[PDB]
Parts: sequence; C-alpha cells; structure tokens
Amino acid sequence: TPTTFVHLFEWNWQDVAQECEQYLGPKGYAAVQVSPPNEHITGSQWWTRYQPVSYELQSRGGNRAQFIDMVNRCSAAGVDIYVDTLINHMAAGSGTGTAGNSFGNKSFPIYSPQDFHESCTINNSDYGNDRYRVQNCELVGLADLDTASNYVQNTIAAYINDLQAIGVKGFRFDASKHVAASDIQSLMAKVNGSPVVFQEVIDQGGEAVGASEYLSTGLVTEFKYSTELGNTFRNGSLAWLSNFGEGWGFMPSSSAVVFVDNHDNQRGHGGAGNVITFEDGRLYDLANVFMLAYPYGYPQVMSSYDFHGDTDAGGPNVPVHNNGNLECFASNWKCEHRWSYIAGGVDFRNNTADNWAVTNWWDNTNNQISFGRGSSGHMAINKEDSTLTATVQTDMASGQYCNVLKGELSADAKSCSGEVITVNSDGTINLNIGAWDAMAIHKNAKLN
Ligand SMILES: [Ca+2]
Repeated sequence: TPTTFVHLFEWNWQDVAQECEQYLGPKGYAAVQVSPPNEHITGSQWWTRYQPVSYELQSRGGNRAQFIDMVNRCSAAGVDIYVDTLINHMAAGSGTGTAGNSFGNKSFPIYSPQDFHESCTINNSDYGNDRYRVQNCELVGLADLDTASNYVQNTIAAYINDLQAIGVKGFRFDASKHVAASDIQSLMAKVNGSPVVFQEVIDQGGEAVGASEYLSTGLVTEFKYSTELGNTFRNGSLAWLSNFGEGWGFMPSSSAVVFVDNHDNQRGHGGAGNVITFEDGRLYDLANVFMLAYPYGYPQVMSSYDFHGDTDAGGPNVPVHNNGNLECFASNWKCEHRWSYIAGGVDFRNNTADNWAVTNWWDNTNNQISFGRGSSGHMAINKEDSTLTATVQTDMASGQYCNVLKGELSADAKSCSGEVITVNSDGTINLNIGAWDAMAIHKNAKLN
C-alpha cells in the first residue's frame, strides 16, 4: 500500500523517469516530488529554481517534452508526480530565464508591475507580530505577487490545470506562509478536481501566521516533527517518543507531511544543527526507521546530494545514471531513498498500513524502544552501547521472519537475503540487536 513519497532534489527528468522504472516503482514509493519545472533565472545555485520568470516548462531539469515523458513513464510504473509550485512570488531584480525570456523591474512576460504588491521588506520581527508584512512584503527581495488579483489567480490556476492535464497528480505550494489562506482558497476554487496538495508552512510556534490556518486547503508541512525527532535522537531518550505526534503539540496526523529533513532545513533554513541528515550516517538510518515505522503523518523521504558544506552549491555535474553506471552513495548523489534501512522502512510502512495503531510499546526507559503495528508488524531500535537482548511481546503469528531492514524475502518466500527474526509460539521475540542497529518485520515477509 502506498504510504511514502520521496523528494529527488535537483534530479533532472531523465534520471527521475529511469529511477521510477528501475527502483521507485518496484520498491513501493507512492510518488515523487520534483524540483520546480517552470522557467527560472540562470545560475548554478540550487535556489535559482525558486525564482520564476514564466510558467513554460523549460528548466534546469529539462524541457517540456522531457518533462512529459517523465510523468508518463513514472505513471506506468505506479508512481505519481508532485510539482513544487511557486505561488507567492516571481524572480528578483532583472535578468534572463532558462527559456530565453527577459524580465526586469517587476516586468515579466506574464506579469506587470501592477500584478505585484507594493515593495516592502519582510523583517525577522515581522513574523512574530505583523501577518500583514509577512504576506504582503517581499521575502528576501522576491517580487511578491498579488495573490488576491483575479488575473494572478487565473494564471497560476491555469499553470496547475495544465500540469494536471499532462498527468501531474500533486502539488507543493512553496512559501505558503507568505500567502493569505483566503487567497489560497480562492486559487483552489479555480483548480480542476481535487489533486493532492500540501503546503510548505514553517511554524515552530509563536508566529503571527499559524500553520493551522492552512489545514483547510490541503496538507501542511510539520517542521516540528523534524526538529523534535532530531533533538530527541541527539540529546534525549527515545523512550520519550512513546506519545510522539499530537501529544507533543503537533498538528493532526492526517494533515501533516513529516520528514527527517528537507532541502531547506538541511542547510540551516528552518532547523538548527539538531536536525539529522545523511552526514550522520547510522543516526540517519535509525531516525528514518522510526519515522517510517511510526503511524504519524505522510512521510517524505529525502534524497539529496553531497554539497561539501557550500549551502549555495547546486547539484552534481553528472547524471544519476551515467551510461549504465549509478552515481550513488559517494561524493555526488547520496540516494538515501536507496539505503537499505530507509527502503526497508518504506517496506514496513506499506505492509502495516492496515493497522495505524502502536501496540505493545516497550522501552528500557532510555534509548532502547520497541513497538508493533498489531499483528501486521513489529520493530525495535537499539541506541545504547550494549546489545538489546530483551524479550518483547508481539501480536504476530509465530514463525521465521526476514529483518526487512537488512534484506528481503525471496520470490518463493523460502529465504531471506539478510538476518532472520523468530517469533516464538507465545508471540514474543528474544531480541539480539547490537549497538546502534534496528530490526523490523511484517506479515508479508514470512518464510516458507
Ligand atoms: Ca506574499
């Protein structure tokens, strides 16, 4: 059952189309969030993608034809496409777009100086006590579109309706905090049907504009999850997560889009150092295993590239698929969605989606937790410096199960590629997990 989606940051349409057929489809990913496909400014920095010139599908990821080929090829594989949409602004200053268009002085090929809000600057303090300035002034200098204008709302909605016709099935509304929820509701009245849409709102609390103001127009990104999960795994006790979710002040599970990190907060935008990324290796594995196993939110697995510190640097200068050679796990693309632990976690979630309850919770009161998803699956994480050799109780049928985190079940279901977990006649399991490791089993990965 589809339950997870991945974000292939800066991946071009070619790589995404291939990745769909070769891995994403077969593994179980529901869909893919792609980088803005519309025309943007020229430059190698990743953030150039967030400075639109027009809405013609000519970006750094490829052209219209290529984009279309990508949507189609993924659909056949069983993978939807989510398009990161810019609804709050347009490029800044003056220049040229990736499709050859010119712009300058709030004058684009499809917008005039009158289609924008009068120029003013958004200040750090404005977020706390001035929703007006937050949604009407310029964010980092980006021309702020007049989202209340019928003309503006029509051109954006036309862009969205085109991508739907092409087959896009979801949308990410970027910088939704900088756009009045009222304007978003108007926009959606012009959008055909009801495509999956989630809004990027960064609300850690104490802000003029609350995340809750958008629960009505679609899902919302819950940044608390990220910083809290990271902070717990780094400086707290995993035993605290027993009631993670609404109990910690988080928005409703069925409204939240959670994740361990994203392209922003992994660069210091929306999260401090406590956030966990691919650079933390095994820590990232464990953290991801928790997220995918825990029945809260719609998980967004991250797929990034090593930027060697430079937070402005763009993606690698080599495709993920280099003449039959996969450029992953090294100094270019990290392809975390392919890491055994993370993919294994995706598998767990997919086969336990028929029991969104956390059962038989157990913990050593500190950094060894364990719980199940009813008789559909069970997991355990050991973050201590000694082996977890405790006997836990499960609701799973006795037998031999594959630890889907370290391997998978064979075709004939008569073997596992990784280690085998045993559930005794009484439904218990005599754990045997080394320091900083984990296990996870489900009903669709049973032997013989
Ligand atoms: Ca705005």
